[PDB]
Amino acid sequence: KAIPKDQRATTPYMTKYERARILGTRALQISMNAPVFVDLEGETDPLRIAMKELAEKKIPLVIRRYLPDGSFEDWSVEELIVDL
Amino acid sequence: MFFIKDLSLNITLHPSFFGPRMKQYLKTKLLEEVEGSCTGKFGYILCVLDYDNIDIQRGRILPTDGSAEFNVKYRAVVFKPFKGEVVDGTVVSCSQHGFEVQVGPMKVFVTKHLMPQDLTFNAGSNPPSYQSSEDVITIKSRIRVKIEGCISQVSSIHAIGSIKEDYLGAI
Amino acid sequence: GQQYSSAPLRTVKEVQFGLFSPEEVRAISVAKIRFPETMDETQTRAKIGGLNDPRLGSIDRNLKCQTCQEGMNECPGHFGHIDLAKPVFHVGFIAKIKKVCECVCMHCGKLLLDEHNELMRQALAIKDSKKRFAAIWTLCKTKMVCETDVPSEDDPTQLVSRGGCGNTQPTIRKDGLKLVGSWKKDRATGDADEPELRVLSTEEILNIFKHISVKDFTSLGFNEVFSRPEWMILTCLPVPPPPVRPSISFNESQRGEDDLTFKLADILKANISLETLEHNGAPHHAIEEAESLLQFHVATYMDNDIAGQPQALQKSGRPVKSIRARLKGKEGRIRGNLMGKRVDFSARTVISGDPNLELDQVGVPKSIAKTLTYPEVVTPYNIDRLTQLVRNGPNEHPGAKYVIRDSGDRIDLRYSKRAGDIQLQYGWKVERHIMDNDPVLFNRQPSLHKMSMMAHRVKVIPYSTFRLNLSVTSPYNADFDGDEMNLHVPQSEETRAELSQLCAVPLQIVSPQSNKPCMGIVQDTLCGIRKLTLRDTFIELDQVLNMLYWVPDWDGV
Amino acid sequence: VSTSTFQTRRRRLKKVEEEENAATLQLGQEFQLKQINHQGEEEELIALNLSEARLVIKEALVERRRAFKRSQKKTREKELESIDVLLEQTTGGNNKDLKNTMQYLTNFSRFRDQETVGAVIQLLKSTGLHPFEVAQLGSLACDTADEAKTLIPSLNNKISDDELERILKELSNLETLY
Amino acid sequence: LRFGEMERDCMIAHGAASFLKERLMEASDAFRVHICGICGLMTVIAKLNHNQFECKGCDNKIDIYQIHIPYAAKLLFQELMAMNITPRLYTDRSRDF
Amino acid sequence: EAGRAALYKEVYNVIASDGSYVNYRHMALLVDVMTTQGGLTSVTRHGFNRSNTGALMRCSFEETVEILFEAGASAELDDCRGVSENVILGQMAPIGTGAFDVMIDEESLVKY
Amino acid sequence: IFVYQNNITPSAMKLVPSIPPATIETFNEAALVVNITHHELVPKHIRLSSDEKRELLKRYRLKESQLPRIQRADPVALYLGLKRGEVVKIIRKSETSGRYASYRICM
Amino acid sequence: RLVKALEDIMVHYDNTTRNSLGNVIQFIYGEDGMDAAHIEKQSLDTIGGSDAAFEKRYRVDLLNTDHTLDPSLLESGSEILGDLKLQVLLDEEYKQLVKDRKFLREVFVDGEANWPLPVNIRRIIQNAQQTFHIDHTKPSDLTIKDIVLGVKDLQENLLVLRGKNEIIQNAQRDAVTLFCCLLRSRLATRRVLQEYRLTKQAFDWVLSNIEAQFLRSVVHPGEMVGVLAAQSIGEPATQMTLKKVTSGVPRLKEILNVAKNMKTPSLTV
DNA sequence: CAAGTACTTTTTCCGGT
RNA sequence: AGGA
DNA sequence: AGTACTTG
Ligand SMILES: Nc1ncnc2c1ncn2[C@@H]1O[C@H](COP(=O)(O)CP(=O)(O)OP(=O)(O)O)[C@@H](O)[C@H]1O
Ligand SMILES: [Mg+2]
Ligand SMILES: [Zn+2]
Ligand SMILES: [Zn+2]
Ligand SMILES: [Zn+2]
Repeated sequence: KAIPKDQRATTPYMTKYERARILGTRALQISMNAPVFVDLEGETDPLRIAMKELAEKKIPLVIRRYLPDGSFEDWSVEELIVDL
Repeated sequence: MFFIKDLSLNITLHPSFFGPRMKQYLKTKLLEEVEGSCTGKFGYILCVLDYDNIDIQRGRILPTDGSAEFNVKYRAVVFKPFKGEVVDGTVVSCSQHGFEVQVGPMKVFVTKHLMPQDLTFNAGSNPPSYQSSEDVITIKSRIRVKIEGCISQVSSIHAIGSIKEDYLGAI
Repeated sequence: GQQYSSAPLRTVKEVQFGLFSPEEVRAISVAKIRFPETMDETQTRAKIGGLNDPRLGSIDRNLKCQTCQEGMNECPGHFGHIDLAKPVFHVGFIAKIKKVCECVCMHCGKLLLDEHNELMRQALAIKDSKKRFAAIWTLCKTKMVCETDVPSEDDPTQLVSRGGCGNTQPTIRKDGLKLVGSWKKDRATGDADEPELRVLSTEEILNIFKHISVKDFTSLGFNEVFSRPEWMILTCLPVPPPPVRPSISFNESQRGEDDLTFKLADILKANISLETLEHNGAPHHAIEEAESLLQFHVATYMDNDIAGQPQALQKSGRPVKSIRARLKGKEGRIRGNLMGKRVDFSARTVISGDPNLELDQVGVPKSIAKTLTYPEVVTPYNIDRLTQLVRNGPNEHPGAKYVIRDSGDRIDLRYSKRAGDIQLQYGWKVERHIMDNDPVLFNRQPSLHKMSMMAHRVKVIPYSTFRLNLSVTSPYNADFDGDEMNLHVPQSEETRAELSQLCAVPLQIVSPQSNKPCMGIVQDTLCGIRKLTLRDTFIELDQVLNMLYWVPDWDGV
Repeated sequence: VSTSTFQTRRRRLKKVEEEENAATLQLGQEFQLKQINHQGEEEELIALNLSEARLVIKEALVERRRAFKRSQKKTREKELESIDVLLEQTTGGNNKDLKNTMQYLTNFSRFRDQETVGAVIQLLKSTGLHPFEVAQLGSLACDTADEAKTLIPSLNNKISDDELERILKELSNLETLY
Repeated sequence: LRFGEMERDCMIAHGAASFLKERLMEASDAFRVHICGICGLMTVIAKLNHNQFECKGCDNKIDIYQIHIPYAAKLLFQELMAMNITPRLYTDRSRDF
Repeated sequence: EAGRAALYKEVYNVIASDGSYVNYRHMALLVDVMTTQGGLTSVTRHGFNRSNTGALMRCSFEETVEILFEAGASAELDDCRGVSENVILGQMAPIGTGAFDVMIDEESLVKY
Repeated sequence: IFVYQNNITPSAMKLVPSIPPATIETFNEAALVVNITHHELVPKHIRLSSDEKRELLKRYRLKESQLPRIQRADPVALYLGLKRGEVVKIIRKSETSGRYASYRICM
Repeated sequence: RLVKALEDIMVHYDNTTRNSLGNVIQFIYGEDGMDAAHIEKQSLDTIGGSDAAFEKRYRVDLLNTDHTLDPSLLESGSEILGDLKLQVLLDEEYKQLVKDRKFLREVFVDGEANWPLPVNIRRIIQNAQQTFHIDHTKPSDLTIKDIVLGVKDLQENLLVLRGKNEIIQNAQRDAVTLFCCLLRSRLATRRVLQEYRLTKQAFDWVLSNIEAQFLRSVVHPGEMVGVLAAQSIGEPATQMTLKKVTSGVPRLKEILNVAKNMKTPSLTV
């Protein structure tokens, strides 16, 4: 159905699985010569660049957290706490 | 006829395009793929309306390749001809078999037999014409046709038409 | 590799199970399938317009498919068909067919009970098709008469007509592939003593099922769109293509046909006899003969291992491989080829312990690293490095095996006349050797643990064994009395992350199985750590300085 | 990949009925009267008379030329050449269909000005005729109520002959003297 | 080597969704079939070159999709069909929940 | 509920008899699974494998062909929600890494 | 409620669903000697109001299928006289959390 | 079978444990909503000993000249004497501790104190002690309000379930119960001052780290807890192979099979 | 009706009759 | 027939 | 070595 931003009840924290999937996706993208939203401070590994993008919180992705009924909450990698 | 229709193409963007000029490359890929297109289901997709308000939505990243898939929701001018539709057009082709009529994006071919009997072919004219006691149907001439049936054919739609009944024929 | 197709890519969301209507089989079919002969255009080696390819899939590997012009690796097979002379039971459905007959009128095709019986409308209520059919059967099996009129939903004095036909129902019993019933009869109130004993034909059960009401069969587990009862009886048979039953073609002049290809020809032969036998001089019994043989072949094709003992044995005594046999557990399609699979980018050797390896690394023998490849994309960040590994080639350690182009076509650096001058372009892929620090999945079978498969850092080393840190020994349950282990190389930037970010050895240290560390100091190090730490134990400067320099993180203090 | 619509039918296994399309106002599944805009709301069928459609496309490409030049920052015989120029500027060129269409509409339109197409759209959308008939009445020039009731046979019982003749008379006045 | 049933479990246990996919697809079996959107079967006569598609028996020349499945699953489905069962594959839902 | 209590107690005792320690939650979950149906659902082909999960999922243990035959007869619909169904289909299973979706937001992309 | 010593004739048993909307319950005296609800292993079951169930399902985004089930013949479902569809809230002590709330729908 | 029976079970984004049919198995994973690796055996002090020993450990009476906190324990010690308003707070505190103690004895019938719970409090305090160089001689700069209310606030922040409704909120309260019994027991006023000797600075740090640790300790929606449970029972069973009642592998076999005709049926009266 | 019967999943992954 |  | 099933 798609749950509104006010009314979102899932964790404000990013899941171990979310973080891994984001780093993977961005590494795969950077590696496919996608634009990088961070200064590569001499960086060359797309995974190492992905960590830097997630650290500077400059990853233009969104996690769609599906619920067992089918509904979902959308969360920006920007808004997700990284205590991981 | 000539309708305005709400349609939605799915586009698949390669990661190297995830720059700020994204919505722009997308809106264009839609226009490349969709405008000029001819489908049986919707007819000729002619002109994509309201460029400024084309809906890109959030695009899902497909797991193994980094590409993202977007459902580009849009609105366009279409042309889906029907049997029984009365159309006006200009003649183009003309032979012993009949004459073809250009109607917007599509041609309609009128059979020698789908015309009144009085109209006879004339090979010895420039360009080859169809002659009646009153009328002379030829290349640049304007004609009102009734579409008898159409054939959905790849990048086009073609139809067989009549000028035999009342109020049809030369204009 | 498969070629570009303009068809939209999508994923399977639902699997809609069902049965084939004969009409569908005929419709989907690319040919029927008249001659049991496989090919030889009268000895002339080329496929026949009769069995395997009267427009089906392709053989030869040379020479493309007729109907899709694709050829071998692209062409899924194409189905054909065999219009059976007489109907036959599907081996699988035999008991459901029986149970349905036991529930319905063997004459009018109406349910033996209805909305009028209390227990029946009670059973009809059940939402679960499987559980409701179970209930319907147990009530209806008993009812041995189709009722014309029954007591009304108010009083027994006035009885309402439910639906016609009075006929006594047979007491059906199976005699392996045949349904034979026993009608109680009536004769002067008595009979039975001695009831009517006659076998129920496929064709009669078909006609009763054909007459079962949509509402009626739908009250049984059935579905008017995907699975009608009549479809449990086979009329027109789908002939699977070569990809399903490939000919293991030894030499150039030798067939090597599949078991399925032979059993199909048996069916054809059994069918042809029956057809001519009835069309021609019909010696009445000689037909029920050839019919029962056709039933047998169509039975043993789908399932050879039937209760009713006679196994269809190949001329050699060895029995025929049924289709059911192909799908049966551990080894065979499901558990054998789908749940588990043999895989590329995998290596296996003897393991040995190394105190000089870090907990999270794995000693990878050079030879293994020079075989296992990772497909790296040509990017500006790596362009120069990759250009050098390609230059190095397949036999230098930091080297490459292939260069994959934009074109999709694979360059072999082992033979390509251009293996030297190979100018790399962004977006190409270089299949480079496995290198120090690449994450790899390490595993020791059994594999009863989350920790029996952990990700390690490559460490290319000499000698032919995989080297592992000693503390990592416990989660794997490994020892070095000759144990071997498996290595798996991820081919994606995405899968590599999964491994480093989730299954890495250090992540696995504390285990949820018992909420405590699953790795610790073991053997030599445990034995020596006690000895080193006694009150009695003092060390002189000379050694103290070496004991220090050895800690790679020592403050220099 | 090809285009899809707002109609969400689930033809599960059951293929057909492929019903014919006519002057029984029996158009496709797609060109049905009860349509649905992407906002989900039920909206009615939009059929355009040549004159109306000529303006729509012209308008669209005009504003597309605006957006293109914005993103590049950091007399019927004459209307024909004017249009052929705008097409070089906005459309992919490869679209021979649009050039052919615009030439056709430019040469076949009855109502040249926006205000003219306005009054046509008002006068007609009061009859209660299905947007297809309302378009054909606007795009085919008719004199007898018979001429119209013949070429648009669906009209047959829908309007009065005299009422249709009043309407045909107003449309004839509205014809922009090219 | 065999990435077996048990090994599949450890992968499921880790939550390595893509790594499991990769082992079972790209690193083994993986194949491309064309399926009909009306009867969810591999019926399609994909003459991918002349860009012709077709599913005679549905007369469908439009509603066709390409899917990526293990060749052994292509096999399983053809085997299930030879035995009269229909494993119809659909790229959209109809049940919700 | 006392069934769950007894069942757990007994399970725990087999584990603790060896001297081993398995954290509550693992045994709790097994016991909870056998329970939820309202009775004592055994961990056998004729027990759990006869529940209403996916036809393909169920055929992947013990009754294979027999299960699939029944699916075709009763026109069963596989949800494709189970792990095993995606494993068969060569699809990214809704497990860990696949339990949610990933999308590009154009707004944030043009913001950076 | 009808508390009987040894048996109830199948003649008399046919008159139990005879008077709806009113309801009847049979009970063997021998079973009633000990109150099972008093046992160590027996947690607090609580019958929910039609509005409470409505909320439980809304709050957990459930269909009635999805909840754990209690059999209509369960000693505790008998003690409380649970009817088909009626939901029980079970409150057990936890070595994990100290207090754990489960739910069971009636069969 | 254990694997095949539990394969499709995982923790969803509503902290709920469900199968491939979305049926609820457990309302919250392991009844507490905690990831197993983040748990450690911890002694619940409150649980045992004499009612007398408890009183000495937890009781603070600012209205009694003998049972106040000596002005050596904290700075306010002098001015805290006979303060009736504060004494209300310590009475709430004490009565809550006694409630806990009775409840714990209901759960752990045999008085077993050692239970695995998340957040090792003993370490946080130990670490605060070296981090801040705690002087076991000097008086603390803590208020009775600073401790009593401080603990009371942290409790509202140990979040497992997030929903804005009574149903979900009670689930949260319930799931967090036992942990808070430990929290209140290890963080009582008398204890913090007399035993730990913390400063306001150190106490604030202890409090933030409990919060932080607790949040890190919750299960991650995605966890295939079914397979994990199967393997976590299965693996040990393989390692036990590779009144004298049937036990080990064969009794486990008896169990999973729900075997009717069991080998050694026995009643304990 | 019961006894005694067949099947079945009956641990995993790695030279050649 | 062998291997952990 | 067990379980529903099957056949006497
Ligand atoms: N049939 C089998 N199937 C699966 N794993 C097996 C197996 N046989 C042996 N193993 C594995 O190999 C390990 C070693 O067994 P053995 O080679 O006999 C030496 P050990 O019994 O462990 O005693 P030791 O360490 O004091 O010498 C086992 O613990 C087990 O994991
Ligand atoms: Mg060994
Ligand atoms: Zn082919
Ligand atoms: Zn009858
Ligand atoms: Zn089809």
